[PDB]
Amino acid sequence: PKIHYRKDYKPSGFIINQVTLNINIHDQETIVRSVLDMDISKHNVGEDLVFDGVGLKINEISINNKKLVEGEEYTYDNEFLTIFSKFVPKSKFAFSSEVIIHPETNYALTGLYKSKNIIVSQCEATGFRRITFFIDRPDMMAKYDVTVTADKEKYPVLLSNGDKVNEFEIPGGRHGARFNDPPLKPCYLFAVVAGDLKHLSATYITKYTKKKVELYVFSEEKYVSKLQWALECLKKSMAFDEDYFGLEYDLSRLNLVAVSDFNVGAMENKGLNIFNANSLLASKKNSIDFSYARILTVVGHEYFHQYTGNRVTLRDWFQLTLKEGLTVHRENLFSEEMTKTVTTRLSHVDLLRSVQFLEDSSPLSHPIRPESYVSMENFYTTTVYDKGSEVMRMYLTILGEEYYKKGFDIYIKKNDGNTATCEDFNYAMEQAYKMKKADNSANLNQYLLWFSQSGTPHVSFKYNYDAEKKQYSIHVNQYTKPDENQKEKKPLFIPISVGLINPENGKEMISQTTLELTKESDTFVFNNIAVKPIPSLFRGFSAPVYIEDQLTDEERILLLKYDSDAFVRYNSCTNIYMKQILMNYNEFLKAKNEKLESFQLTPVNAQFIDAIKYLLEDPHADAGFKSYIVSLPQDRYIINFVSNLDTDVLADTKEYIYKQIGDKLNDVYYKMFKSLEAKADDLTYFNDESHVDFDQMNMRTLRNTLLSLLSKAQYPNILNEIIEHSKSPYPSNWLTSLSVSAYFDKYFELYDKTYKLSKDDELLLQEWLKTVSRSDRKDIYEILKKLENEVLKDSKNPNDIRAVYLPFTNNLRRFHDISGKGYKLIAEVITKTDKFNPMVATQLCEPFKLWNKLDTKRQELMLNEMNTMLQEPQISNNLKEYLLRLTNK
Ligand SMILES: N[C@H](CCc1ccccc1)P(=O)(O)C[C@@H](Cc1ccccc1)C(=O)O
Ligand SMILES: [Mg+2]
Ligand SMILES: [Mg+2]
Ligand SMILES: [Mg+2]
Ligand SMILES: [Mg+2]
Ligand SMILES: [Zn+2]
Repeated sequence: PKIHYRKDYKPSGFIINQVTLNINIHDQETIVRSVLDMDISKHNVGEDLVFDGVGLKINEISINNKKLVEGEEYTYDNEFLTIFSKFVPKSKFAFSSEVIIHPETNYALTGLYKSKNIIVSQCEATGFRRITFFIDRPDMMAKYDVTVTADKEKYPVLLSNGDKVNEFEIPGGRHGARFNDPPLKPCYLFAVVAGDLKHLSATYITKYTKKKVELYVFSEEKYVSKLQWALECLKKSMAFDEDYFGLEYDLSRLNLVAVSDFNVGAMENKGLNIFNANSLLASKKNSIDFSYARILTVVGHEYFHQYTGNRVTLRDWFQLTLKEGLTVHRENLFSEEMTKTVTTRLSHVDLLRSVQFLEDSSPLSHPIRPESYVSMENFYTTTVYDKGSEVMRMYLTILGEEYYKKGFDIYIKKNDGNTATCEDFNYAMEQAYKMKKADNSANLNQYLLWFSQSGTPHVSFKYNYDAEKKQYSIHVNQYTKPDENQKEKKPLFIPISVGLINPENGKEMISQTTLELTKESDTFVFNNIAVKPIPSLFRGFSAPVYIEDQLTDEERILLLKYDSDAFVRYNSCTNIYMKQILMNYNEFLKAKNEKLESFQLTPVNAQFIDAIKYLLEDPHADAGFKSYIVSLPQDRYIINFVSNLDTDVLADTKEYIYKQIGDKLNDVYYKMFKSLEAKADDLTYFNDESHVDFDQMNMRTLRNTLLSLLSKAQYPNILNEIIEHSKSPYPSNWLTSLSVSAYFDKYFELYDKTYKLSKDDELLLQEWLKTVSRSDRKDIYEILKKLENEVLKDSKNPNDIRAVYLPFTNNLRRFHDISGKGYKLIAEVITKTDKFNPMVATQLCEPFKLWNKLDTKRQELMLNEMNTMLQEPQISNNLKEYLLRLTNK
């Protein structure tokens, strides 16, 4: 089990200049012939030539067309091919090999594998070595000349990177295609696709150079009608990169391909992007609303990788955030501009502060640039991606749009043909920073700590107002808790976007201001402040931090009603909810601990409830924003604020708070649900495949949120609305009708009805499975068994497995059953999945991430299941490393 250390980076003693591949696909095997045109680098010290090569069946290997002999001249251990130094040439040489691989039984979905009737590769991070021998690391840049051959009938469409330069018939019903890709690329960006693929296509003309680019979107025949939105999103992505960044696509064709079996969302293979079908395919009849935003983001993300990942690549895998953080940030800017709704920003923050904050306070805590790994596939994390994105977004906040665009352009121009590190990006931003500050002594050396320091900073505030002086002071403190990565934490460069609200009229008292906190603490003073303001802090969520605003509930209610910034309003609401949750939780817990026969609970603040009503009745307020305010914070956000969290107590706490609010607002909720129907469910453009209205979709989100609240509340005659909702043409509506019926005797009636609606579309079925899995059912364990026996069976499709099990793990009451049966269920699935797909087994561990934050009993139950999993004889390297890290061993 080799540990790879960031500090150990060294260039290779070898060069690979040219790759010539012949991939011959047959019924029971795939034959891969490869010639590597190689050289000795300046860094060479006479070492053995070692190729990565995992699970390859060697037919023959040669050096300069001379066949090598096993044992005497080389050894192979199924992982590494070692050719002894004395047999390696001292100048330019050819290494050739012929290996057998077996895509049909490749269930790990890495390297070359079969997805239904499509042969497809996945090479990032370490999958190319599963196809053929290579020095499988991103700094080994080479040209690629690739020929794919297969049965014409089964595999009429053949795709790889670069220009298709030849097509030819082969005897015995076969055919071939040659693809030459002269520009240098790393091997993780190699891809091949073979299948009976149908397509839509368009032509895009670039903004400045007026180049014609052919756009092709591919899928299985059955689902080709679902490709239209993806095509629109691709065009949008190209336009945005041209409009915001002045960046044009450089190649003559871009292919997007949907496959049914995929470990993640998608993959940015150069000119040949490959997608989880759930992230490319959609129709209004057969997709939930969420699919539309998801496709926009995933197509966007993959397109933006062309510059940030593909043209400027990574020196090494420790630089992963350089492409992932930066590309997520580019996708975020894009989606905000396309959706024109505040919920795009709000949703990313909602994800970061629940999922990523949990990761950063867990034993798995790491910086966005890790210092080490065993399995690189374990580091494609919410921290590297989503905290990386916030670190990338902070540059823009600090610089402003103009100077940010200037620094980004410096980065692209300086690094376009080559590999890069995180320091290269910081360097480019510093050039922009020197220009903005108007002095070349200014630097961003301190900013580099965002790359190296793990843990979430806590930012706290104290205030002072002098009425006589018209002087307002904001004292700010920053603190990161010690963890296993750094004993001593250092102050970070924290941008704090601030406004000051006049509480008398709700108006801005100052111009836009970003406070630059660069020390452990600082005091920021403002003159000519005419009245005591309410501070609007971290506008836009301006730094990835715990915000401790120290405001009263009165001050927070005023910001919630009157502030201009959507995040501060959402956060004020969040903070009001958290104070209430912590109070009522401690009250419930004391009553439990002290075995009380009677006790008191503190009611929900009545003026807060009045503020929610005000906001909901406001015609101008965003429907998506409205759905957040009626929803309590995520369980995974809350757990960061409670030691030894008793999940039953938290469940009782949420239940009380929801009941308190609904007791006052249920009539308002029902009135809104009915009044929103017309615009939310409008069918005017249902048969327009390209017409996508994010406001309307947020209106449905609100209606369905309200319906959920009313069904839990058992509002009079609400089952009538549920039954009518099940007759909606929109899957977001009729699948919601399934989940909300959980509280009524008609649940299995709607189970059968919605299954029949879902069963003939692969992706829709997986959405039905998620809805069943997340259903608030007392018999949920019996239902999951029904799902296993009747639908899931022995599927190895990650979409199916994840859909059956993951949503269930958010069932606070039932997943965390005190018997440990929920934990045993998921561990069994993890262990079973690990035998064929280590990556997905690793994904299925997500529920265990908070194990040491729970009450004593549940802590012991989870740890027991994790120790049981670690004891498994055949455990993967991926799963073993992940669980060892998570359990602090
Ligand atoms: N090149 C990346 C991951 C590829 C990979 C696959 C298997 C093992 C290791 C690495 P991606 O395009 O950033 C994948 C994104 C796709 C994505 C992008 C934007 C929003 C959601 C999903 C993801 O799922 O995390
Ligand atoms: Mg094999
Ligand atoms: Mg344009
Ligand atoms: Mg998003
Ligand atoms: Mg299937
Ligand atoms: Zn990416």
